[PDB]
Amino acid sequence: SFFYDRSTLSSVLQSTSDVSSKFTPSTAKNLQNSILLTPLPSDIVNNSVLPEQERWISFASPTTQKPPYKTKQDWNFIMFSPFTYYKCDLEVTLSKNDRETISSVVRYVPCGAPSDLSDQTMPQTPSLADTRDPHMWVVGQGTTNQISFVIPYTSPLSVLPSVWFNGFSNFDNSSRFGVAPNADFGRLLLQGQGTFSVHYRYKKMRVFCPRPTVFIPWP
Amino acid sequence: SFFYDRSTLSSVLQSTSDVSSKFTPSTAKNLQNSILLTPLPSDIVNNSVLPEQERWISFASPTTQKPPYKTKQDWNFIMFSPFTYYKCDLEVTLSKNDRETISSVVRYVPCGAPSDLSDQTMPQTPSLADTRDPHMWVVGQGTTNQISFVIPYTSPLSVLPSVWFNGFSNFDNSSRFGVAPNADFGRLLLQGQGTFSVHYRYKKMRVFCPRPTVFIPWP
Amino acid sequence: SDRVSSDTAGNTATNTQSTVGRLFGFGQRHKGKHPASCADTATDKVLAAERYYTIKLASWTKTQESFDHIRVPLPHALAGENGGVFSSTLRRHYLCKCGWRIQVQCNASQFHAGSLLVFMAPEFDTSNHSTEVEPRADTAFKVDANWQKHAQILTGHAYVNTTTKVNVPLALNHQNFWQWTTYPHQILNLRTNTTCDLEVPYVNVCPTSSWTQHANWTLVIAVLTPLQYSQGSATTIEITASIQPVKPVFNGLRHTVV
Amino acid sequence: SDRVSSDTAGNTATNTQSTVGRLFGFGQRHKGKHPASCADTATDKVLAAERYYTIKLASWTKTQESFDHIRVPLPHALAGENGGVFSSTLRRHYLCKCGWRIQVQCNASQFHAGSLLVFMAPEFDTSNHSTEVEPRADTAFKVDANWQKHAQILTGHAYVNTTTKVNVPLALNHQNFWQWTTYPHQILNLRTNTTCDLEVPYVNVCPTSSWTQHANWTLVIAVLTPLQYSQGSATTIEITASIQPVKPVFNGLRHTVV
Amino acid sequence: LLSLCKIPTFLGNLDSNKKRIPYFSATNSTPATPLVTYQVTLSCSCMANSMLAAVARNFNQYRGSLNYLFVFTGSAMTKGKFLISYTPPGAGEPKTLDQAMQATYAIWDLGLNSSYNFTVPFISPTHYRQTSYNTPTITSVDGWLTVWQLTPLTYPLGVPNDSHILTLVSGGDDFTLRMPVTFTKYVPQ
Repeated sequence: SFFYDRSTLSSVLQSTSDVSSKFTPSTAKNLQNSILLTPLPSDIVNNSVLPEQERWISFASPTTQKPPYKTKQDWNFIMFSPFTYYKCDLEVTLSKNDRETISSVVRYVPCGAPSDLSDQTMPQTPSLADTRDPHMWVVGQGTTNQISFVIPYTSPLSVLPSVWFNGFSNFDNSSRFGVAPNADFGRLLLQGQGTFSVHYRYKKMRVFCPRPTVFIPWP
Repeated sequence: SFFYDRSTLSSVLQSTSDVSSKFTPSTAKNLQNSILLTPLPSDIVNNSVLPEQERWISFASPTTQKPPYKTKQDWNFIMFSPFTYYKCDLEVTLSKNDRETISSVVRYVPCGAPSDLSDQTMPQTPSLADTRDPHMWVVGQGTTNQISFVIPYTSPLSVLPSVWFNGFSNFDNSSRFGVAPNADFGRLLLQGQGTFSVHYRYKKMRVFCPRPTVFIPWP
Repeated sequence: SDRVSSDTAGNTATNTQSTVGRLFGFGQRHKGKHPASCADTATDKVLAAERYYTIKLASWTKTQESFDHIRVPLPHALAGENGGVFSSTLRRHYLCKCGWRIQVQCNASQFHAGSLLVFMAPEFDTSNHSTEVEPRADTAFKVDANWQKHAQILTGHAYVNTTTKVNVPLALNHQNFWQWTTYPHQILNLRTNTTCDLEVPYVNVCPTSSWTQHANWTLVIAVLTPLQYSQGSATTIEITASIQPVKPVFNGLRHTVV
Repeated sequence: SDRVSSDTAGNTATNTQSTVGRLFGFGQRHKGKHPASCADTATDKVLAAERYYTIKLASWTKTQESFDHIRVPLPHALAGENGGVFSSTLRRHYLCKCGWRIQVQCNASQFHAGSLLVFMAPEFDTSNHSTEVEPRADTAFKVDANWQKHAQILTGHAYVNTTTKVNVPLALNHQNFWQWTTYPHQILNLRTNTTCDLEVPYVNVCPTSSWTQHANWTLVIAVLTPLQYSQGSATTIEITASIQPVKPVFNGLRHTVV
Repeated sequence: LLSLCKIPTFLGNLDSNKKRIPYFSATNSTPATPLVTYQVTLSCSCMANSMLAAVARNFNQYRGSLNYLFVFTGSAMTKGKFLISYTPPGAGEPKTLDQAMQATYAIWDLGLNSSYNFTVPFISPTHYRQTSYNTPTITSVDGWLTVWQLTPLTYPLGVPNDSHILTLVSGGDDFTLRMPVTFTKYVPQ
C-alpha cells in the first residue's frame, strides 16, 4: 500500500482544439486527445477509435531502436509488478506542459461506459462537458495549470490482471488473446489547447499471487 | 538552534530548457541547473556530471581577484561554523530572480540516492516529474514565483562534518582527501525557464565539538 | 518412513513413499461454496468427479536445460474425454468453480542427478509461442506436447511477426522464471523425492468461471537442474501427474460444447 | 540421525554427519583458571583465539601399515602464522596454559576399508627419528610431513650413531603402540564415521607452560587397519583436523619470539 | 514484499562456455581454490536474477541474514564434504582454505539430506547497508562467500565424475529492506 501510494508518470495527452468545440478523436505523433486509464500499455490498436490496452510496447521511432515508446503506460508499474492481480482506487493528476494559461475541459468515463463522442447539443459549448459523467473544467490566470482527483475502482471485474490475461474477452474467442475484458479504470477525454502529462497514484493498493518481475539484461 | 533557524542565501540555480522536455545537466557562467544540498562549497569538480562538494572556494573571474565565487555555499555558515559536526533538518526556499510568470518543476533527490538523469518515458512531459522522489511543480499567474519546503536529514552518516573531514571516502583511498562520503542533504534538479536563488534554514540545529572560526584579516 | 503417504479421492488413491508433505497454496483450500453470482442452485458434491485423473506428461532427457518447462492448463487439461464425469459435467455447464489437488510423479535412482520445479500459477500464459499467430480456442489451452524453451518468455511473446518483434521490448505474458519459486510450489529432487504434492484454492477475476474462455490455473513442471546419469543407468525418465479437481461446483446447466 | 553434530567456537563451526560422540580425556575440561604460579593477572577470554584452526594433515594410501602415524605437536602446530590471534598472542607471552578440542576428518566410501586411531597423548615424543642428530628447537616440535614408520619406536630411539645403537636396548622415548589405545582416543572406521571428536584438559609437570621449550600435548593419527579399495574407487583419501585451544590463559607478556 | 525475498531463488553460475547455469560442478579432487565465490552484495551479478535481488533493486538499504541454499544433485552413491565460508572484508578475499576457514564457516557433509542452508551473518559497521553502488564502499560491499572442497567427492564405479550442486539465495529470518526506489533502467533482451 505504501510503496504504490505515490504519483508516477503514466501517460501523456494532447489537444489542438478549443474548449468550445466538438470533441473529435485525434492522433498526432503518437499522442491522442483521450486516454485509457490503466498502468499497462495502451495505444490505438488496429485503428481503434480510442486507445485500447496493448499487449506489447513499441518504440515511437521506426529507426532509433530507442525510447520514447509509442504506447502509454506507468513504466514503474510495468517494470515492477511482482503480482498477478491487483485492486485499488486511482488518483489521477493532469499537468499542462507549459506555462501558457490553461483553458481545458476533461471528461472522465467509468470503466466500460459509453464514450459518447457526440456533437454539441448547443453552439459554442465544450461537448465533453455535455454529460453527467464526472468532468473537470479549469481555466484562468488564477489557476495553476493542473488537475487532480481520485476515482474509485469501477471495473466489473473483482480484481485486475497486472500483466497477462491468459484468455479472450468474447464468446467467439476472436478478441486479442492476452487482454482481459474491461481491465481498466475508465478513460479521460480532453479538449482545449495544450499537451498534458498524466500521473497515477494507487490508493489502498492490494495485490494477489506473486509472480516474476520484468527481466533485466545481464550486466 | 535559534541562531541557525533562519533562512540564509546558500545557492543559485539556472535553467534554459522548458518544463516539458528532458532534463540535461548544464553549466552557464558557473551556474548549473541542479544543486547539491550542503552549506559547504559545492561545484562541478573535475568535470563531474553534477555538482559535488568542493574543498576550497575560487573566484568566478580569473582576473578580478574579487567575488562572486564560482562555488556555491552558505557564506554565513562557512564564515561562522565554530563546530566540527552538525545535525539538522533543512528548510529550502527557491525564488525566481525576475517577475516573469514562473513555470518550473523541481526534483528533490535524497542524500546519495540515484539521480536518474533518464529520458522522458512519455512525450512532452517534464522528465524530472517522472519519479516518486519528492518533486514540486509551480506555474501560473496565481503563483508567487517561489517554492519552500522542509526535508529531513537523509545522510547515512550520524552527523555531518561542518568544515573538514580528515579522510577518504573509498576503500582504495583514491577519493579527494578532505571530503566525507555522502555528507549532504541530497540534490535539487530544476527544469523550466529562469534563474533561481536558494536559501537554507537549519531546523532543530545541533552542533558538536567546538572548533576555530574562519580567520579574518588584521584591521 | 513418515514419508509414506496415501491420499484417497472417490474411487482413486495416490501412494508415494518419498513425500516431503503437501503444500497448500495461499494456505487455502476450495471449500466448495456456491458462487454468490448465480441464482440457480449449483450442482456439487459429485463423487464421480471428485477424484484423481492421472496422465503422462513428458519424457525428461539430458537435453533439457534449466527453466525448460511443460504447461498443463486447467481445467482444460481435463475437459477432454479422459476427464471422466468431471469433464462430461463441465462440458454441460456454463460456469465452474474449483480448486486443485495435484501430485506429479517422476522416479530415477540414487545414481541419477537433477531436479524439477513443480508449481501452480494463476493467469499463467498457456498460449503457443512457436508462432506469431493469434492464439485460438483450440490452441490456447492445450497441455504442452514438447518441452518449452525458456529464453523466449523472459520479456514475453508478442503475437506479431519477427520484424515487428524488434520494436516490442515487453509483452504482458512475460514470465521471469528466476522468480517462479514465488508461486506455490515444491521441488522434485531426484536424490530426495519421486513425488510432489500441491493444492491450490479457487482464484479468478470473478466468483465463478466461464471456463470455455478462461484457463485460470496452470500446473507447470520446469527443470531446475539438468538430468544427469552415467553409461548403464536407466535412460528413460518420465514425468506423470495425478490431478484432482477440489470440490468443483457447477452452474448454468445447458447443452454440451463441441 | 543423532549423528549430525555442529560445534561452535568463536567465528568458526565444525559440522559432521557421522559423529560417534565427543570423548573427554580424563573426563576433564580446561576451565581457564589462572595459574597460581603467576602474580601478573593473566590475559584470557580472547574470543579471537578460542576458535577452531583447520589444517590438512596427510594423504592416506594403501602403502601405510598398522601403527604408521602422523604427529601434531601442541601448541606448536599452531604457533605459526596460521595460528591467527591464538598464535600472535602466544608468541608474545612467556607462559600459556590450555586444553584442546579437536576433530580429525577423513572420508572415503561404503566400498573402502580401513581404520585410524585418533588420540591425544601428554609427553609424547615428537622429535625426528630419521636421524641420530640431537633434536633442536626447530626440528623437535614440527607437524610430521610424512607418515612415521612404527618399528623404530617400540624400544625408543636414541640420538646416537647406528653402531652405538647396538648397545642401547631402550630409550625413554619408547612407545609401545600396542597400547596406544590407553590414551584418550577414538577410532575412525571408514565404514562407520568420517570424523573423531576429542577434548583433553591441561596437564603438565607444572601450573602453566613455558611453551617455547615444551610441547606437552601431541595429537596422533595412526592407521590400525590398512586402507583398501578396488579398481575404480576414489584413490585420493586425505586426513584433516580442526584444532581448538580450550580457554587458553596467557602470562608473562613480553616482546615476540622469532 | 519481504515474503518474496525469503523464497530461495537461483544464482547464476558460469558454465565452461561462459553460459549461465543454476549450479556448479564438483568431482573426485580438492582444488586449492574455491569452487565458487559470491561477493556479498545484493548487487552481485551472481544473484542478479534471484527474487531477492529483484526486490532489493527497488529498495535503498537492507539489514539482516542472507540464506545461501545448496542442493546436492549428484548420485545417491556419491559422498563428500564442502567447507562453506563467509569472509568479512578488510583483509581482502581469502586466497587459501587456511584463510577461508579462519572466518565464518560451516562444513557441509553429503548424505541422506540433500541440501545445506547456509547463513551469511549480518556483520556490518553500519546498521543498514546499501543495495547497490557506483563504486564499492564499506557500506555496500560486505565480503565474500566461498565454497571449498574439503574432501573430494567420492563414489563407486559406474557413476559420472561430475556432480551438480544447485545454488540459491534469499533473505534470512531477520532480513529487511527499506526506502522504495527505482533501479537503473535497462532495455530487456
